[PDB]
Amino acid sequence: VGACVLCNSQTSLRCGACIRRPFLCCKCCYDHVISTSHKLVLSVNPYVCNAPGCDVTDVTQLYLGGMSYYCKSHKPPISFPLCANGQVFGLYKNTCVGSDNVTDFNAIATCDWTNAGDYILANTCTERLKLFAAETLKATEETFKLSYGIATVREVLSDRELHLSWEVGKPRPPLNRNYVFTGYRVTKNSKVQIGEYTFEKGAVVYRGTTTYKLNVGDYFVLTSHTVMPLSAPTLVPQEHYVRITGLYPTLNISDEFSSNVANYQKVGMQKYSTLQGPPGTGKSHFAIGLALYYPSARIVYTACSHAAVDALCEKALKYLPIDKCSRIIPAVECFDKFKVNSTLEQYVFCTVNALPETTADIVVFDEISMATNYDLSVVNARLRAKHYVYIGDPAQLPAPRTLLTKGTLEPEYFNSVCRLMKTIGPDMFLGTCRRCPAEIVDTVSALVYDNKLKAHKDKSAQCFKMFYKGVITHDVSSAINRPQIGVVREFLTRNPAWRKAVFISPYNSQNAVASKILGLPTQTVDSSQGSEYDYVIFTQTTETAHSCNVNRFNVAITRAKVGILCIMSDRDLYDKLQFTSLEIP
Ligand SMILES: CC(=O)Nc1ccc(F)c(C(=O)O)c1
Ligand SMILES: [Zn+2]
Ligand SMILES: [Zn+2]
Ligand SMILES: [Zn+2]
Repeated sequence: VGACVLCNSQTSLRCGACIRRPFLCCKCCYDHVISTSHKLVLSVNPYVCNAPGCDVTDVTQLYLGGMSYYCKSHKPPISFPLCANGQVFGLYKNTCVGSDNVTDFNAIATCDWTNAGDYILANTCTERLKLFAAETLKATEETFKLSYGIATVREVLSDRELHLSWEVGKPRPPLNRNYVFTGYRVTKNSKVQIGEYTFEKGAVVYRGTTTYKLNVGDYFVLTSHTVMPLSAPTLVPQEHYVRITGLYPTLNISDEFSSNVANYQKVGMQKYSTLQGPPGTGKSHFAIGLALYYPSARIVYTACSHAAVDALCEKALKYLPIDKCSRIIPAVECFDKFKVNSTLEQYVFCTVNALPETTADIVVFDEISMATNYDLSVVNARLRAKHYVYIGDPAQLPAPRTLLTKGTLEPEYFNSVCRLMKTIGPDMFLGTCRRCPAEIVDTVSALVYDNKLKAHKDKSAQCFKMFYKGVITHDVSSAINRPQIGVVREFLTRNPAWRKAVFISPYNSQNAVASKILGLPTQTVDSSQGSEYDYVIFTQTTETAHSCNVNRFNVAITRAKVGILCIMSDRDLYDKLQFTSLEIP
């Protein structure tokens, strides 16, 4: 028994064909089964023919006879159809409201999540269907991971370099960072974990979490997880106040946090607030300063990634008493300078998935662009807070959507928070970039920030762009542009100072070839998010949707403190770069 995900009406029915088995009311179950392929219905029991070796499961071909379910062919003379009167038969028949249209629910229930349109719907439907969609998508993502073949160590060539044998009649996952494996040793009658791993083309390179002397018949699978049901909204109902509520402003604050005093007061005067922090504008400084402005406030700092949490930890360690901080860790190497798993500590740093059920004066949820609606709901379920602050940048990268192949995901569809920030605007904006030369700031100010982002630094004059398509080769899941690397090679010979540069591209394969040819450290745009370097060399590699995506371009060029070389495939983004043009040697 439970609540219908369309009406809320009490019900004894779940759709057995839906992967999350959502409770549907007599009417909503009916409208769902007759307008889709979903015909298996579950109650206290499953609506299936309780006849011996009858296969009939379709509820519309089934009848209650006695206290058992039968099809047409096996039913007793005294029976009634389970599925008639615009209703499916279960408890609480007399309390059932229905809906005008069941169309959004059916689309969520039946879509394969390969098209942007599925995520648009998941983010504009009713709040109750946002949760259904978020569960459904996530269960679908975890199942897609099982669809991948096992990789088995066929030969150890060296340290860090292997030969894999792949399970026949199942696809191989992409060999990039967005696919994290887990090793396993063959035991008497079982298997035991041996740390997570990632692979890249060579033979394959592997950069595992822990170190080992792994040997033949050792195997690797992407760890999939049980997805729990969601209950809490993606956002609590908003409230505006006429005074700061449940918080006590400090009387003395350092001129280090004085720029955020108005913002800090705004946090205290509504239930939740959104802070758009562009690259290098002081998001973690904001987040910790909030503790100093409200010194008695119990604050839970959360984010999706251990790295995002640890960065809040590093910033805390420098401003907050260490004995008032705790890092929550469940039973990967993260931040180890705070007492571990002390929930009742004033300052709690903890990833979304490991959050305890607790209260707080303020919840700071950082790197919000990377959050899914699933994450947003979990936080609301675990943390009852007086104030929620959502910090991030809808102009930066979202969580990879492993299943999305067709269409682009616009930032207003990344999650409910980014939706608000893109529709009504952010509550608070960090308007001054301290990281980047003015050429980069000016470029992205106009590209994605509506000319509201201001440079601290002057022009560097070390910001260059070259228009060069070169030559694109494709391997199994990546792109390579050797001539764009050649242009970088010739540039470096005439500009040896740039040998301190980081190499960035939209493709792991481009990066692997650049690494060998240039010896620069490499990053994907996606892995560079949150990092900064003095000098950046960027090869666009292709002009795909992937490589021209404005959020990815934005992250790519805002990594640079001093200089950047952009080797561009795309005339559009080339013409938007406010950088000195260089001809081709
Ligand atoms: C058949 C197969 O995929 N194997 C396998 C082994 C260990 C695991 F832990 C997982 C897993 O986490 O899904 C999967
Ligand atoms: Zn269904
Ligand atoms: Zn209903
Ligand atoms: Zn039957």
